[PDB]
Amino acid sequence: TTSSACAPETGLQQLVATIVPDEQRISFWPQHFGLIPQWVTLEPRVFGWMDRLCENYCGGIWNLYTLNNGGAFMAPEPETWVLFNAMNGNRAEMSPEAAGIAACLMTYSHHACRTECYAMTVHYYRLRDYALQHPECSAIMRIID
Amino acid sequence: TSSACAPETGLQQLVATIVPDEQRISFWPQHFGLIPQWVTLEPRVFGWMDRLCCIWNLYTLNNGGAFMAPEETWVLFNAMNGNRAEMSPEAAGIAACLMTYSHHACRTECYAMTVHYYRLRDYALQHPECSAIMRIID
Ligand SMILES: [Cl-]
Repeated sequence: TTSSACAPETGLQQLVATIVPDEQRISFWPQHFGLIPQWVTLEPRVFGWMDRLCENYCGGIWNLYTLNNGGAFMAPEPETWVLFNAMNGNRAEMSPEAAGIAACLMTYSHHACRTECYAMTVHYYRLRDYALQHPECSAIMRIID
Repeated sequence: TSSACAPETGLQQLVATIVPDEQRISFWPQHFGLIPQWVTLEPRVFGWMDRLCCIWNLYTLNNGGAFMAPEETWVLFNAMNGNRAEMSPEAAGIAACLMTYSHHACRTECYAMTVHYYRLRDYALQHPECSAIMRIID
C-alpha cells in the first residue's frame, strides 16, 4: 500500500504488476514515494530518460503500476520500440512495457545516488527484481548496463 | 561506509572478504551505525542461529553488503514456514543474517536495513548453497 521498508516475503517469489485504478492515480506518487526528496519530479524524470533512450518515435499512453514486493513503476500497457543508450553504446529492441521498466530503473538508480535516500534504493532493487523475472530481461539489462 | 547509491544492474560477480582483526572492533558502527538499534544486530544474529539450529568471522561484500558467519554440515529448522535444510556453517550464518535484517527492517521502518537484506540476498543467490539458504527463509 505505501511501499513500506518491510518485505511482504523473503526468499524466492513470483512477482506481479497490477494497474493503479483511475480513482487512486492522483495519490500514487506521494503514497509510494513521499519519503524521497523531489518525489514530485520523478514522473518528469522518467519521461526525460525515455526521451534520451528513444531512437525515433516511441509515444504511447502511460499507466501506473504497483508490485507485490512493495515496488511501483509507470509504463505503457503490456508493436516494438528501438532504444539506444549513449552511456554504454547499446541498441535494444523491446515492447513499450519493457521500455518503461527500463526508463524507471535508470531514474531510480540515478536519483538514489543523488539523494542518498535508501527509500529510493529500495524502489530500485524491487523493480530490478521484476525486470530479472521479465520475458524481456535480456533487452532491459542490455539498455541499462 | 554504506551508501544508498547502487551501481549494479545485471548479475554482478560478488566477493566476500574477511574483516581484518584490526578492523573487527569498528565493523558494526561502520556498516550499520546510521540504523536505529544497530547495537542489537549482533545479539539478534546469534539468537536467530540459536533458533534455527552448532567463533564468528565478519565479512564485507563488494556491493556494499556485510554479514557474519561462524566456523561439517548443520541441519536448520524454521518454524515460521516449517522447512528444514542441511547446509554449511557459512550458509547458516548467511541465513541467520538475512532473517535478522528483514525482521529489523519491519521493526524500524528503516530502508537502509532493507538494502542490507537485498545486498546479502544477492550474494546468497550466487552462492553454491543458494537452494538451502532460500528454502530456510521462504
Ligand atoms: Cl524455480
